[PDB]
Amino acid sequence: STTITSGLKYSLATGNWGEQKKAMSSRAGVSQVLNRYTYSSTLSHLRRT
Amino acid sequence: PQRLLIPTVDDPGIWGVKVRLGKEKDVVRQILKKKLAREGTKNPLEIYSAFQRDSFKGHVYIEARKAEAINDALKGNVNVFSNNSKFLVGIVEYKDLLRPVKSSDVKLTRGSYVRVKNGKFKGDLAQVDEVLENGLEARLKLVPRLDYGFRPAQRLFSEAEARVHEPTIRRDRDGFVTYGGEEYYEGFLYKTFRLQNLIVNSINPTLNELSLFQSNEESTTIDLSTIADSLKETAKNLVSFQPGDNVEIINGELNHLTGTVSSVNQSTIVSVRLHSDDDTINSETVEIPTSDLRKIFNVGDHVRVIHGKHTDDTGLIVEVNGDKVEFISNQTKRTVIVFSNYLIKSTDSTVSINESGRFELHDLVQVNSDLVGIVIRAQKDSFDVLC
Amino acid sequence: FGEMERDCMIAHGAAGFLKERLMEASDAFRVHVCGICGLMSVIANLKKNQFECRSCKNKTNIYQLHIPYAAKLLFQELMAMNIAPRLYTERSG
Amino acid sequence: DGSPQHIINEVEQLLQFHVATYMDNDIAGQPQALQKSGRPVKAIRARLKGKEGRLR
Amino acid sequence: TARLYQHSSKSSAEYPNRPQLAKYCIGLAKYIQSPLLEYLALDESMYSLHIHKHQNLLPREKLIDAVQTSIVDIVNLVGVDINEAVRAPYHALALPYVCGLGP
Amino acid sequence: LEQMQDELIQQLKLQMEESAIRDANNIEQGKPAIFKLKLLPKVKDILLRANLADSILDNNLLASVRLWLEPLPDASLPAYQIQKVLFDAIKSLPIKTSHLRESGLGKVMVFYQKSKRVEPNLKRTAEKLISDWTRPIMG
Amino acid sequence: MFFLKDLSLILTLHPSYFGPQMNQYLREKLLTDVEGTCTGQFGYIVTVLDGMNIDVGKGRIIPGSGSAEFEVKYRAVVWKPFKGEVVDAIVSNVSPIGFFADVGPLNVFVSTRLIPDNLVYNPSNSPPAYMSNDELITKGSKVRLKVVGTRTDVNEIYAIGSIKEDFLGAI
Amino acid sequence: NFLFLRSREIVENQGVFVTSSNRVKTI
Amino acid sequence: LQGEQYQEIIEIFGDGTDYQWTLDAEEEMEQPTSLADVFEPSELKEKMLTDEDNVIRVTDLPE
Amino acid sequence: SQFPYSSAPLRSVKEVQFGLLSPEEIRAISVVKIEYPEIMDESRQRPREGGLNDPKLGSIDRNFKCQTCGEGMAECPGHFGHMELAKPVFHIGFIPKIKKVCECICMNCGKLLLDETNPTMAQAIRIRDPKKRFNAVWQLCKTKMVCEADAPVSRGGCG
Amino acid sequence: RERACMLCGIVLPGRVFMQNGCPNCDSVLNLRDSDQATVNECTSSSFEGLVAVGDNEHSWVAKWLRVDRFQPGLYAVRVDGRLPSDIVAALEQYGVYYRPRDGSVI
Amino acid sequence: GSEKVLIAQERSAANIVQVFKKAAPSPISHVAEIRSALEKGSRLISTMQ
Ligand SMILES: [Zn+2]
Ligand SMILES: [Zn+2]
Ligand SMILES: [Zn+2]
Ligand SMILES: [Zn+2]
Repeated sequence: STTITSGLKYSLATGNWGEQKKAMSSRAGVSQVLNRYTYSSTLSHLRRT
Repeated sequence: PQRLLIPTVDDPGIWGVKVRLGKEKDVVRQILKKKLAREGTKNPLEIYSAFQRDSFKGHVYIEARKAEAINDALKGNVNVFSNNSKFLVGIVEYKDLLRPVKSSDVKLTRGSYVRVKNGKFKGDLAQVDEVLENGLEARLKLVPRLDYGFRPAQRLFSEAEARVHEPTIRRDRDGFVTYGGEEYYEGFLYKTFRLQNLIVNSINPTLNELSLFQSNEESTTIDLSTIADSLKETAKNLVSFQPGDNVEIINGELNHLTGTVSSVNQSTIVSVRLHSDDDTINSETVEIPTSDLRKIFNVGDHVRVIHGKHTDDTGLIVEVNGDKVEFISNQTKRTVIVFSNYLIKSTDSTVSINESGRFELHDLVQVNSDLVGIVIRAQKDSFDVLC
Repeated sequence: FGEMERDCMIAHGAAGFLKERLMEASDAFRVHVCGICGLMSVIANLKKNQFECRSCKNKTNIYQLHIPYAAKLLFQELMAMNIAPRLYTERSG
Repeated sequence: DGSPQHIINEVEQLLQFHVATYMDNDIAGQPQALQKSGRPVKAIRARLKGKEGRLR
Repeated sequence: TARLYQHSSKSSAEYPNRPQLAKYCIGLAKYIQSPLLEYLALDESMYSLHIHKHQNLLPREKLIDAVQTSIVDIVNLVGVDINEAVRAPYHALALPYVCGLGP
Repeated sequence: LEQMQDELIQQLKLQMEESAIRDANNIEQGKPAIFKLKLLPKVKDILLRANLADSILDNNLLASVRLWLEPLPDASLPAYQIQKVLFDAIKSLPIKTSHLRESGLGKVMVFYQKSKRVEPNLKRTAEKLISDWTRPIMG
Repeated sequence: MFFLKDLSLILTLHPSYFGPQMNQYLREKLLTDVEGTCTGQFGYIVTVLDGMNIDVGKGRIIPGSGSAEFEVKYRAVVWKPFKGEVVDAIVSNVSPIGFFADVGPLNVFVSTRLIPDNLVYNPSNSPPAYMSNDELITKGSKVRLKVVGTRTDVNEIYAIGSIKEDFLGAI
Repeated sequence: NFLFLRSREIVENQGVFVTSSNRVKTI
Repeated sequence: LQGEQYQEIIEIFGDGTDYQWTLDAEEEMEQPTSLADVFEPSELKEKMLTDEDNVIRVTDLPE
Repeated sequence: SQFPYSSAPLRSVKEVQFGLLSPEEIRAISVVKIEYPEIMDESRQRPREGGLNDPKLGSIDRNFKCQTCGEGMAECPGHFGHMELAKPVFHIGFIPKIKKVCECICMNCGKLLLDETNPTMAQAIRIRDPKKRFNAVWQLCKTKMVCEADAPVSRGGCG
Repeated sequence: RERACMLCGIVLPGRVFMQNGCPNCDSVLNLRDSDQATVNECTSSSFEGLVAVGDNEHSWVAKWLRVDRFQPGLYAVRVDGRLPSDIVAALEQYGVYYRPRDGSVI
Repeated sequence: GSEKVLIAQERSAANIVQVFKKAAPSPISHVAEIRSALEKGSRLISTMQ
């Protein structure tokens, strides 16, 4: 059960979308820390491409 | 015979295949079982032999004649990697793949003096009283390390002190005493130790332990053959050469010739330019093995001790008595006689005294109950104090 | 104090300010070089007042330099790659 | 101990690879040396080049 | 003797798992039990003891000879047990200083 | 052309035999063997030339090679340079069974293989060369 | 052996001495810092010739420290022993390990292993000496010795002599 | 009352010389 | 193998007797107690294992 | 004035001479030989002597002084050690130059494939810059694909 | 637990050697009819180089290891320990020459 | 304990033919490109030119 759990948690925590041992060549920045400076900034961050 | 059995061109070929580490013997057993099971069938495993060697990790060698036979033998196995990592062994390698190993010494000799790898007597010199026929263990003669009720210093087992501190001593014979489950024979412990607990080469003996062991033999160090061999080993291994060293040749057609080391390659080939009355000979460089070179030490040269009690001591050569050379020391300012094997011509001392003693330079120390001084110069053996 | 600031200081012509910025206000270091081999292999012991280059076997022809610590590190890394940068305090032509 | 030429070639080629990658880990035409974390090894050559290198 | 014993490697070999202050206390206790044997244990460092105000004016050989004569006289006035000397080297330190004998 | 090379190789053979005799006498006279070392550069240059191998085999220079490799009666081995150069030359030339029969170098090769004062690298090379020379006889 | 050599010295002067008497002050500083010193490369510098007319040139201001650096060239008398040289000496001390002689500023130690055997050390003699039937070498006695080895120190030179060959010993 | 002065000019005993505190003045 | 080519192999390589005596001499010279060579003379004098030591022990006189 | 006094004279760099390090020089300037792969002795402080963290190589700890120079962390420049290779290996930065040099000389006699007899070769040798000289010599000797044991008289080649 | 029979070189479990003996060497060793001491002196658990042989007649390895006249199975290139002097004399009585597989003799 | 947001990633549509003009320094003048993706899962499978 640790495989899927650790993989999902790592990819969501660091933003590298892939396996942990293939961090290079993986698409980075997919997951980001939510911007909570003000309400409008959070709303803008949740609708970003 | 043995020589006639060397392989020919028509002999069966040998293939090597990479496998997962630690599964080589498992693959060998699986191959043998498959061959036995398919033996006597319509499609028997058309191979001849298969084996592996411990040193050649990850390789299993099969003697056969066809690549399809190798594929059939490897078919149905999981330790074989995905790719067909098979290669044709050269015929010359056939003898080397099966040549024996660890043939340096015939056996451990009873009565020899050895060092202990681990245990409570880790590093203590021990005599091999008995060699077990299994070869994995051996009964040894040691100096006991007991407190009688972090290890106590080695000391001959004293029956009176042992009884005073522990009156439960046992007796089985005359001179053979068992105390605390340990068998001591005439004051020396006799305990079996595994082969993995002993060093049988590069053994460094001390005269203190030698005397403590040979005192019961009614003569101080009567046995000196293994000791002489150890001396030869220490003399041979301790020699290290540098360019410009004046050396003399012991063997070969060029025996009793002097020369200067020009360049050093690896640790066994030394290029030397020889010196002689003929000019045309002095302009030639000869590469000579180090095993037939002896250093030449001229009187009045700065020399530094390589190894021994006088390690890092320097001085000027005064008397050259062949093997043993005498030189006036620099720190103690007294003559010291050390073998030429322990001297290197080092024109500059620049001795560092760090990591030695308790005091450094410029330390205000108390000489005695009345005199107090400061350190001006430190030595490997003493200190110089201005009071 | 990046490269563009260094170029501006060169344009102003202030060599002393540039030297002070890059040495005194930063990693300044003192090394000893053999006067023969030119390498930073001198085993200097200041308290005992003895200097010695083992390769050349000399005790006298030895000088000291003030160079940035990064320069010392660069020369040592070059020596780690079998390249020998030799620093000499006199020209030869 | 014992000298199968295939084993000698393999081990000496491994030594050559290690020595080469210790000084240059961007040799085109072969895979880089990797750490246990998966990142490439920072060879001595990489220390000296770029904006963040020694010189710049 | 206690100060010199706390630094001697003889104590370290004798007591490998003990503090320096323990060695100092052991030296004090042994000095109380037997000052002569403790003074013998100094071996060479006994010559560095403050014996006389102008002890350094004499040559080293003369001072060493004087110390040897004094210790031989005292130990011969005392007497040495051969059996105990064999049993324990500590009591055997006094054996070489007996008249007629030597190291 | 080829006959000139044969004449030169025969002259080299005579020089090598004379140098070996002189060095043996000098050792018997209490002097080091120097003539072999003096002649070594020219012998090395001649042997390194590949196109002269056929003429060497025509003149059976391997007999003098074995004579140099033969240990002197004082139980002293030849100079390591001579042994190394001769081993390299032996490797560099296509020695056949007929040439070995003419020269009888197999005896000295076996002696080198069995001896222990010989360098271990030379020991391995001697084993390899002996195996290679036994290869054609058995197939 | 004594020699004449052309030597050079680097002299650094603090700005507080930048006065009209700069040159003479540099001269006395050079004399105090060179006369009597001992350098292993050259030996012992005993005197400087023309000590009051030495050219000092123009001093260069060290950038960032203000002090001026002067290059002073001068001719001086230098004495240096050489390996395998026979020189006269005067014995300064007698000891069982050997005797110490003086060759100018250099003090030479000769061990017993480099002394002829017939010159047995006599500690009962007043003063103690290394004496033979026809030879007696004590403190203050002229001796002719050959220097065998020289030891280089920071600012000192240690030499070893011998009298074991002919035309040596007492003179 | 003893002070252990060291000076780079003095060569003897690496410039170390003992001088009583009563015979020196502060610089 | 076969006898005639076995004889040919013997002819080419020899039985070794052409240099068996050389090998015997080499092995004889390969093979060879004095406590002076065993340990440094300073250590021997420290441990009291020299000729002066035996003379003193034998001599009937106070040391 | 922030550096402790050193009696060596203070001078400034006037020339930087480059080059390669000979194995003799590497052995000479070294202070210890590195042979044990274990970094730590027994994981009980005091790193193993002869290992990659030998105390003779230098000190990076405040309370530990270098065993070679005796200076502190702020003054010790670090000292080199050397490691003997069982078999020689290529320097990764010089492989193309090694290949060019192999193309320029003969692999048996160890001599150049061209001589000063050729006017173009003499013209190339006449130039001063080492890099351009090597480039010209390589451009000429590249075409020469056979060693000559005789003059194109013996030129020293092996043929 | 497996041991290598010193004489023929086969490798089988020590309990197998004790219960049934060596299938090849029983004509000269009587390993089954021998006590544990003799089993150890002729079968050693310390060895090296596991070898599996399929066809003794045509395998050059078997001829090189002198096991081409024995039962196919597990064999060891090198076996620690040699035959005892009394067993050596007993085998020499039978007319069979013993060549050690310990590698120290070659 | 940290709030992470997934940033939407823009990609070219699959299963559509794209025709491109290659630059002059090439033997190819025009290229027809298509990337295939199964409907179930919408995962990239293969590309064809
Ligand atoms: Zn240098
Ligand atoms: Zn340091
Ligand atoms: Zn050529
Ligand atoms: Zn069997």
